[PDB]
Amino acid sequence: VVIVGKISFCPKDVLGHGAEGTIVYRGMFDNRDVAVKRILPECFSFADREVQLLRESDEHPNVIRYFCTEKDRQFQYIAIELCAATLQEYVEQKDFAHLGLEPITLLQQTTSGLAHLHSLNIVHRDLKPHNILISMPNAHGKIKAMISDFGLCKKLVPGTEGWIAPEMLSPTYTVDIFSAGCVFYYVISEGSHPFGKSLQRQANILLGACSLDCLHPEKHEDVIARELIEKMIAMDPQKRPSAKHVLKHPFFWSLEKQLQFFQDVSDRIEKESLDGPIVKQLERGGRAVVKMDWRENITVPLQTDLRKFTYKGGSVRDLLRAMRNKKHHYRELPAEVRETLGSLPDDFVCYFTSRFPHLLAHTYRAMELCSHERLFQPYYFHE
Ligand SMILES: Nc1ncnc2c1ncn2[C@@H]1O[C@H](COP(=O)(O)OP(=O)(O)O)[C@@H](O)[C@H]1O
Ligand SMILES: [Mg+2]
Repeated sequence: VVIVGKISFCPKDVLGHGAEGTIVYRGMFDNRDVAVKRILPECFSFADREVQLLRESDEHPNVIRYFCTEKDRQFQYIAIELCAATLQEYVEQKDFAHLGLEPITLLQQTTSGLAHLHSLNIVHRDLKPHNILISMPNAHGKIKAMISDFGLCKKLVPGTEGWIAPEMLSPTYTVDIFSAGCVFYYVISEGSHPFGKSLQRQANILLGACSLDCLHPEKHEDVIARELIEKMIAMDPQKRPSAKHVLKHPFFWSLEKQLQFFQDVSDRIEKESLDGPIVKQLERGGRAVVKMDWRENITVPLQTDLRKFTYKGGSVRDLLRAMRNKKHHYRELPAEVRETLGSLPDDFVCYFTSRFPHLLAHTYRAMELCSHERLFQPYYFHE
């Protein structure tokens, strides 16, 4: 039972082995079970200024706490919040086993805690499933996720092979957005990686061989995620969105927010002269996005109801107008129409996004021109 004041741990409790002889044990900092990580000061150097700066500010729940740091002759000891497992176990675990923590909100917690570091000009520099940790259930048993191992520098490239941004091997906050983008695909894909093989993933990162198979081209849910992930893992770091940019993405929106975006967009475009820059950018994509005539791809009850009062059919703007029209007037529509559409907001928005998978992603990119406006502030980062 080793004791280095104030930290207390016992061997044979080892939670896991790290890199460069790093070992983590189950131990107790004060009255409370903690995870004690033993590192070799010749290998890893602990950053005291970064840990202190984080401790002196408001603590983010999705960033892990470093309780104490103690040194003995041979080693350097660090105490961190004892956790149940890592993100790998979460992904490998069965869907029912997640204990109420959903994958999207998990990625949100990760990205939020990552933005909290970046707000302090702290770059994690190693981000990966093992450094994303799953908390132990609290009381009632709710669990969160916490990014961990930040503020550890390898003495003489930082990070773990396969999660390292290409420019580091070829640092600012965009290194973490790259690793996050790989983690994002890892969680969604249920274990797959943007670069498939473990041995050649880092090699593929350097030459940009990334491939996303698990995201279907025809599925709205997957098209939204695809557009977000590919920007994060983009080879050119200046094209990668910030942490707060990611949190505003449609990937994190609820269904009513998705429908609310479609409504708020239609009102702005109303209100826009055709050939104008906003409407021209919106109508650029499709054509294909709207599936030629969209009136052909919607159920017959809606087709007939639309015969009353002229919709283009090759226009995304007209399609957005029709969706806003049926939502505001939903109570007025015949029970045949309301049956094939609602309930609202959920089954209603899914009616259009399922039939037009690129509609939300397409509309979102075209409408970035309004990102600065006060009405679209919920949908975009105003900077
Ligand atoms: N706070 C913690 N609570 C429980 N287990 C942990 C904690 N931190 C790390 N571990 C375990 O230690 C192992 C290695 O950790 P670490 O030394 O950070 O190397 P790695 O980069 O592989 O995570 C992981 O597989 C993980 O299961
Ligand atoms: Mg770790």
